[PDB]
Amino acid sequence: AYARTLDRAVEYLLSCQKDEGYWWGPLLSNVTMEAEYVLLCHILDRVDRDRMEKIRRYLLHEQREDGTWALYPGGPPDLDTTIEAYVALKYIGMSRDEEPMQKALRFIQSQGGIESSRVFTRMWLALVGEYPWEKVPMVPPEIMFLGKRMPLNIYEFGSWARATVVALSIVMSRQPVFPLPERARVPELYETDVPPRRRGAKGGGGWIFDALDRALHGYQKLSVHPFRRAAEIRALDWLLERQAGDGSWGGIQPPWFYALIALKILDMTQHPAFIKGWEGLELYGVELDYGGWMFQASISPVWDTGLAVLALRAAGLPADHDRLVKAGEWLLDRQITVPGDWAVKRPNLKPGGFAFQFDNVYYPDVDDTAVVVWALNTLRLPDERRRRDAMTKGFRWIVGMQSSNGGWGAYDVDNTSDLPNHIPFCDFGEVTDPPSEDVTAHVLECFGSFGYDDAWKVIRRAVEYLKREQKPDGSWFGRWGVNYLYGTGAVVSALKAVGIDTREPYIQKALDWVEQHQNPDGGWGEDCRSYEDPAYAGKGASTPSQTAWALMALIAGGRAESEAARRGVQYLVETQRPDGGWDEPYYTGTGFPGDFYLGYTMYRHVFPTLALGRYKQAI
Ligand SMILES: CCCCCCCCCCCC[N+](C)(C)[O-]
Repeated sequence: AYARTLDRAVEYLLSCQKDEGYWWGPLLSNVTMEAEYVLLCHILDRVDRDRMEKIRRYLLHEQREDGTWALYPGGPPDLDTTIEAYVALKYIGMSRDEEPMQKALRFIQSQGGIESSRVFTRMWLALVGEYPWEKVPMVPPEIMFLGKRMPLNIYEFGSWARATVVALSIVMSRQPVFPLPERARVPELYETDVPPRRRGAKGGGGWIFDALDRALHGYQKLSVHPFRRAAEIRALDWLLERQAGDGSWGGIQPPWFYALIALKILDMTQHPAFIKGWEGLELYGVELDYGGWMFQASISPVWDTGLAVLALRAAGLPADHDRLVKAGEWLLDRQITVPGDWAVKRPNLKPGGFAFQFDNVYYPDVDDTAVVVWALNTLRLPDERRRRDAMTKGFRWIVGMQSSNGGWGAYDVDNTSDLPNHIPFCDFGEVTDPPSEDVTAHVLECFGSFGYDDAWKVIRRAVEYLKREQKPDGSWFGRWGVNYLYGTGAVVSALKAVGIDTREPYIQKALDWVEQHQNPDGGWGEDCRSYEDPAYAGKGASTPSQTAWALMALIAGGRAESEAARRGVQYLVETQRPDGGWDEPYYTGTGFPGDFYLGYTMYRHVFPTLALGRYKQAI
């Protein structure tokens, strides 16, 4: 039955591979990327009219009938996202009169106007002189002076947040303004009768920081500030030292964008870092077939390549397949062999991790590494001297990254500080990088592929962590992939890989939860709403990737013979395209739970292939 489905699936993945031997599907997010880009270009005084047009097209192609934009397809209207899209559009040429503009405006005013938007949106607007700097939370460059064990120091923030803070402290230290032309002003974002509903920190705000902020703004207006210029240079140096090979900062847009702004302010437009930073941007841009242009919040080549191999190997391809060889070779060259910000917690730990993007040496993440090491373990390459060596290096790196509670985070060890989640400034997404279930689940299966079982103390502690984290209904939270279906699928398959008896009470409870959520069509869906409302747990339209995850949960749980499993396969077989791939108009990717979602273009193809391959071998 599934046989032809597999063959087509396989020949399809092979056609998507590059000549260098890697897979690289685009990463889908939301309109703010390009809205802020537009804004960025204004500040930098480097506007390409042609580029603006392709962006104008994209913003419109993305706006829904109601005149709004969401964080994910099919999601509720987002104020922040809509406000920025509105401004970019107005800067481009659109007059407030036009249909798209009007409908947007209405929504914006009904939500409390500009005063109801997040700090970032207000800040971006402040940068262009459309909102008082004094009403934006201050981040002083002096934060650069706080030491390693001292509270609130930069190393208490998650990777993503860390660079963003440093870069922003320079910007806020100067409170610059790049006035929009009179034609692009947007005072209309203020015209509202609705009281502005303000959003606090990610977990409540203390009146102290509230007081502190006012003090900071007052200190900002003093004629002199000692050691200020010193802290600025500290921040500048920090950024100079940590720039990525592609010119970006962290391989993600926020810090990159702010860093570029920071250098502009400091007359460093003729400086090497700025140049590479600016020109490096193109690599992240994507030309859309309909005449549009989009910007990637980040890029997933290493991730995509890692999974594709696993999928293709599970599909049935041999370890020595000339194509997979091309991939394993590439992967090896991608291994980081120098210390990064994680070394601040592990100075004696020898580097050997892997990063998400092409060249991001200071920020390898466990999730990538765990997958890449595992994937490498399946292959049979010419120089197994370098293969065994690379695996060994990666393996020990992962082990050394384990956190206190027995689980793994993404970038740092024990980035569990609670303090940062209370600051006024932090009202958008995760600020710390604490351990998560999924990453731990992947790390576990990685070890498992090597033969290590429950006997090993490392793995034992890990399992203890998972068991304690299991939800009441026997499900597992999906941190990076779209919820419970993702989390559960990841964990269960891992438990099986480390010699755990799937017969267990808690493991069976997980499998039941899975079956009890299957859709009529025989597939599995989970809307991104499962982050806000618990009623949406494992509830949504069926998607190839999610169906496949839940399917893995069953295959690993010894339930491949189940009825549930049979309809699952059928779904994929039926919904598959003639070319070999699957469609997926929904996001099954998670950046920040509740605030930022992702569309991993490859998921819809890779997972079903992996899931299917695993099913065939289960016979
Ligand atoms: C707010 C936009 C910044 C992008 C959010 C970061 C996306 C990169 C995430 C790296 C983690 C990916 N993964 C699967 C390996 O865990």
